Amino acid sequence: ADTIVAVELDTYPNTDIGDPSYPHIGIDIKSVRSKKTAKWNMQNGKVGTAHIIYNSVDKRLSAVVSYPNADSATVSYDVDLDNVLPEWVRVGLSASTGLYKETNTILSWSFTSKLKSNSTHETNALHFMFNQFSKDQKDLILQGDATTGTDGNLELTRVSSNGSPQGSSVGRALFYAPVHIWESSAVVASFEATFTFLIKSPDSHPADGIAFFISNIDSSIPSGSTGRLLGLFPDAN
Amino acid sequence: ADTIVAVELDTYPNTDIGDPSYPHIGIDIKSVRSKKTAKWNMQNGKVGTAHIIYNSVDKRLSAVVSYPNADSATVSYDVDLDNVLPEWVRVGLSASTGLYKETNTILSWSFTSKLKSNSTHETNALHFMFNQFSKDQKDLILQGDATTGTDGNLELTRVSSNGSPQGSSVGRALFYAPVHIWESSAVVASFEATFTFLIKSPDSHPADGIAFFISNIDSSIPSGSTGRLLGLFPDAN
Amino acid sequence: ADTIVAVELDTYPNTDIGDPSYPHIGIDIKSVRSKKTAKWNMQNGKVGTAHIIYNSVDKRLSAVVSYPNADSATVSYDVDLDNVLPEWVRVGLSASTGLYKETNTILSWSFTSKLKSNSTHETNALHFMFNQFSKDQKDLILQGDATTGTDGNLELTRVSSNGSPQGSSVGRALFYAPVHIWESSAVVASFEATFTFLIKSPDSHPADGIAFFISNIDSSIPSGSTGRLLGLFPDAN
Amino acid sequence: ADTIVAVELDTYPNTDIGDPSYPHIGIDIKSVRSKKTAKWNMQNGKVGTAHIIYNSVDKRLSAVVSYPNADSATVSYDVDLDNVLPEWVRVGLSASTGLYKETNTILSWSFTSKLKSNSTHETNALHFMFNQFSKDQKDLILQGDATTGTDGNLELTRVSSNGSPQGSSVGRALFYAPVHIWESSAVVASFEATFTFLIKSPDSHPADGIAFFISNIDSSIPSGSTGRLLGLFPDAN
Ligand SMILES: O=C(NCCOCCO[C@H]1O[C@H](CO)[C@@H](O)[C@H](O)[C@@H]1O)c1ccc2cc(C(=O)NCCOCCO[C@H]3O[C@H](CO)[C@@H](O)[C@H](O)[C@@H]3O)ccc2c1
Ligand SMILES: O=C(NCCOCCO[C@H]1O[C@H](CO)[C@@H](O)[C@H](O)[C@@H]1O)c1ccc2cc(C(=O)NCCOCCO[C@H]3O[C@H](CO)[C@@H](O)[C@H](O)[C@@H]3O)ccc2c1
Ligand SMILES: [Ca+2]
Ligand SMILES: [Ca+2]
Ligand SMILES: [Ca+2]
Ligand SMILES: [Ca+2]
Ligand SMILES: [Mn+2]
Ligand SMILES: [Mn+2]
Ligand SMILES: [Mn+2]
Ligand SMILES: [Mn+2]
Repeated sequence: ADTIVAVELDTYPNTDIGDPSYPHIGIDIKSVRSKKTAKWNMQNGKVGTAHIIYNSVDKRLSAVVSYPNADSATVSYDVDLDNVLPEWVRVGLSASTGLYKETNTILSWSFTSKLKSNSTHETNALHFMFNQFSKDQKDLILQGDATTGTDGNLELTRVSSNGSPQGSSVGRALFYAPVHIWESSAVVASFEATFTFLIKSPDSHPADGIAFFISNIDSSIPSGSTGRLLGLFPDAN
Repeated sequence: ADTIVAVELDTYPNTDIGDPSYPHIGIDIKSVRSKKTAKWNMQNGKVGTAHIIYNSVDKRLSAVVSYPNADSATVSYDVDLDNVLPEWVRVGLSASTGLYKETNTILSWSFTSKLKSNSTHETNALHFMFNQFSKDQKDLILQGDATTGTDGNLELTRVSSNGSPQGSSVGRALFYAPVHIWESSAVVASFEATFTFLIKSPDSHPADGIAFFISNIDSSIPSGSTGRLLGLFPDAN
Repeated sequence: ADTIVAVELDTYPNTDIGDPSYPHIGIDIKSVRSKKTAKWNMQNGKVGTAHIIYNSVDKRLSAVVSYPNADSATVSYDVDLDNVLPEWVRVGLSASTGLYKETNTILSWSFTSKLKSNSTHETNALHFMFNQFSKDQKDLILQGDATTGTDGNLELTRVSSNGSPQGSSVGRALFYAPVHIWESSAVVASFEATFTFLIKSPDSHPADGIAFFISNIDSSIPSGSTGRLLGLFPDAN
Repeated sequence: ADTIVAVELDTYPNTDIGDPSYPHIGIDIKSVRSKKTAKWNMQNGKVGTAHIIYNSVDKRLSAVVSYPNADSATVSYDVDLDNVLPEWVRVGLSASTGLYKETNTILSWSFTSKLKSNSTHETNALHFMFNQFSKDQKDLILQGDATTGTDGNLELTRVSSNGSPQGSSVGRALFYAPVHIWESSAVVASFEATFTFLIKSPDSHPADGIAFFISNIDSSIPSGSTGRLLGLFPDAN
């Protein structure tokens, strides 16, 4: 079972597995059962922005989801990630549908990672920025139902040629090169991630949501992770 | 009286205005009596590094000070800076000697500040980086005994023509352009500061220390703020 | 008499002082009579982008100006900027109007400058990024008829409350920190400027243009620099 | 047959395959026989810096190799890289030795790559920065005899425990993630590469040198490409 850390943009209350009774944003440390949640005020058919930050000094993982001309939703969590995560990781975006469904459109994705070591005090860094996605994007690893190059976007779950999101779909996109997310001889370690998304649904209810996640480098869609497990966890422990 | 927010490197305990028994780092909100400190084994003659960070999600001002191959010293304080600092500020570095003295050399200084708007979801940013200082650096404002150009460094307090530190000396360097440090309608504000330093003294007691600070744009050194007031404060309140 | 280097977006042919017969972009070294130009098919009412670049290796000033889904205009001139500009300078944007007029609206501006020094092989950098301009922009120096804050933009030339641009107007925005644009002992030096704009006009010929420029720190609008002079040159030599 | 673009730092003059009679830098478009060279006063045992730049507005590839307090050496070549390179590429460092030998040490490596597209005017970017290389650098592909970890440096070719260099050696380090180096529909595209090296010989003759290169993503060391072929080319046509 793969080590997962994720910030989930959960659009579907799964009350049987501990979801609060409203669309919410969550911090998931090795479980779909969030460690901290926050009411999120989703706008169907509106482009939204997500922003995740962590730094090894506060050892706190914050995320803020926001639409133009509306309030934030924030959710933070004290967590020492070098006790959770392997030293090297891949980071990625994940998304799923179930009985109910939604477009899981990714529009822009950026990410920054820094290690400021304790031996030499000289920093290592990684930075990537996707504002559009071509049809044959080679620094991305696509898993399951994800496809790029439709209107310059990254489409995480399926969309028909008639634009209608499909059900029982899971897709992920991972950045191709692994990231050095912590190291014992490091004074300060920090990362930032940002993406913009468009969730649109013809149903009265949209599901299930998008997640930003960090994981061991060889992670893949777990068996049966469609629907409420967001392509992230095999089960619901 | 200016509005100072500062992170002090205090190499001399003034136990009588409230410093602890050992040389320390601390966070100063509008008063030289640190709202929070931590002990800091200053290595005399030796190049150290200060990293300061703050972000509007956490509203936590944090700082790490470290030497190569030595445990670091860290200190953090939760403070809503937008109720303390004017909306625009200037950032700078400051130092002072009293009876006991030390060289207060700055070898490199860098700073990043960012504001993402909630109306437009677009970013304003400022970044500057000094890895060597020149004789007539026009983006710095030097106050008091601060000079630049000596071996390409920034000497905060005064040195002699025979490399000797001097007492009763005080000096400051401000980044010339003003800085937009919080905006009522921003979703996330964050800033980051880094400098390196060599403090050297022939004495057995070096004093007083070095501070990164943030102030109102028009700030000047207060009268007789040498010594234990670090060129920041008019008094010990 | 100021020293001006500029990249000009020239909406209005003034053939009697050397402009070509059509709208154009040009490099200007200490003269309004461009050393080099290209045909610019300016699009009334559309947002466009300009990208300017220079580096000490190749000592060549190049600009690209285009609109979405339109071909670009580029223009290039070999110039050793350190036999032209003072070692410290200020960067800015400028626009004028004359008998004919246009909106000279600035939606974004970013600038980046780097000095890798021969003595140490370590780098000084300045970077600033504007994506909205507040009503009180303290890191901008506003000159002439220039204003920030209306809809988050910088309006370089006078715009009435009804939104119509006026004739007989000149306006300049400069960044507040002077910029170390060259050093005799730097292995490599480079700078990069980008801005987005909106020239909308009611007149069947709009006038006069926008310009990015670099000048000595204290530069101010020359006398009678409206119209074809573009707020940069006192006369047309 | 791999496609190769390389800036080479050639320490051993092979006058039989077109090398000049003197240690030199050169620019290699698909051939070990440089398209353009420049005398380079190698400095045995000291740390040097190499800065490479290319942009699509000017289709000129440039490098500067210099030491602390010496004259730079620069070489440049007009070349439209998108007639020579596939759109996606991997970037890397290479070194080799023949009969005569040298330590081919890399102490730092940074690379920046930027793509602004014409359909949207919205930018994609990659940046990575190695100031120290660890025992298991997961974002690096090590080929031949390249190892990381010793002194925090990257050794492209075999060094014994003594520090003694080892003949008939070749090694390459490539960045893990593939890089979008051009795109037919981008307004402006550019990349930057920087690294610091130490070339220490016991012989009076060092050989053969270090190279920054860009190749097809699946590139591997050509057979028998030690010596003058630097790890890049199969034969010396
Ligand atoms: O005791 C103090 N101050 C005492 C106050 O109570 C204790 C607080 O001590 C300090 O201790 C800490 C700093 O060390 C701080 O935490 C405190 O705030 C405080 O400032 C005190 C304060 C300032 C001083 C400044 C100098 C100075 O200008 N530096 C150069 C070295 O000495 C001067 C030589 O120049 C001339 O000097 C004399 C002229 O008169 C002649 O004899 C000499 O031949 C010569 O021509 C020297 C001694 C000082 C002593
Ligand atoms: O049709 C066109 N558009 C171009 C398309 O090409 C058409 C080719 O054919 C033209 O010319 C042909 C032959 O001549 C005719 O047959 C055609 O019918 C047509 O007119 C066209 C475009 C530009 C023109 C510029 C002038 C011109 O003389 N320009 C400068 C004169 O001064 C104006 C006031 O000056 C004041 O205000 C200016 C503007 O605010 C400031 O800069 C000044 O500093 C000052 O404050 C005149 C006619 C133009 C006609
Ligand atoms: Ca759910
Ligand atoms: Ca003190
Ligand atoms: Ca004109
Ligand atoms: Ca050779
Ligand atoms: Mn949930
Ligand atoms: Mn103190
Ligand atoms: Mn012109
Ligand atoms: Mn050669």
